[PDB]
Amino acid sequence: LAAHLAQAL
Repeated sequence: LAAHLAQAL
């Protein structure tokens, strides 16, 4: 999940 959010940055 973290990567699916972190992609914003």
